Amino acid sequence: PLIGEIGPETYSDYMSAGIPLAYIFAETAEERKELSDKLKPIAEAQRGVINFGTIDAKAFGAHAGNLNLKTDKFPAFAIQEVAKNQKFPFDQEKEITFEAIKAFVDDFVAGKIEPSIKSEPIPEKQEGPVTVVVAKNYNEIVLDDTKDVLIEFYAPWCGHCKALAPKYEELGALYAKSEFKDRVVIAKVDATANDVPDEIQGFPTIKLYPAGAKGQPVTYSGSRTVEDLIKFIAENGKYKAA
Amino acid sequence: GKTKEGVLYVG
Repeated sequence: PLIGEIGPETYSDYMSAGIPLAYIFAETAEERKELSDKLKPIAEAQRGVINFGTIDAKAFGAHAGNLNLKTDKFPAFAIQEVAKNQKFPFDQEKEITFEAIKAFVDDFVAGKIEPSIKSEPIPEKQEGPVTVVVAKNYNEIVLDDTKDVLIEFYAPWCGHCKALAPKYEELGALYAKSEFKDRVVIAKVDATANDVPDEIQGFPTIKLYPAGAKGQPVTYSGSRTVEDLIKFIAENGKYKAA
Repeated sequence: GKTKEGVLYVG
């Protein structure tokens, strides 16, 4: 059929087809059938341009994360550009109608949709001395030209990251009670759960984005002690802060 | 393939 079933057996063939895959996520076979029937004419119009399939959002709801979709909100629709490793999620707050999916797919084909940037949600509160960065607040926080921003790119599974974390919190606390508390940010970002503009080759990576020098961040290479990190901030930031 | 969490993968 034109709209097949995306699952562990058919995934490799969709990934080998060399064209995007549009996913129709729904939690029941009836809804999958309803949406497949509804959207068939769009799949037909796109034959050989974009493959369409349904995907069992009960069994494979987690797969929605691969498309920068929320893993808990169905039904859902997204296009994966397999060539380019780009993901184009349709807004899970909108109803999946013929007209809206047609307009979405038409916009995708027209080049009108920017690839989605993977991000955790904006943290609901920013209290505790270390600031949590996600892709959606990276520009506002890290590239804030009025603050020296120390940013740790880490993975939750990373042993050195785990070892660093208590020292990193001690560092945040020192700055938070310093006379530089409104111009130094001690921040971290889970680089496994957020796309960042930085090229990160290993974890942890620590960079200082100085006030007034955001295009020239300084990569830290010291001993990862609190004292060494204070020195690093003091030496490389605009505010010579400690 | 699928992971235990239900993520699909190739190969």
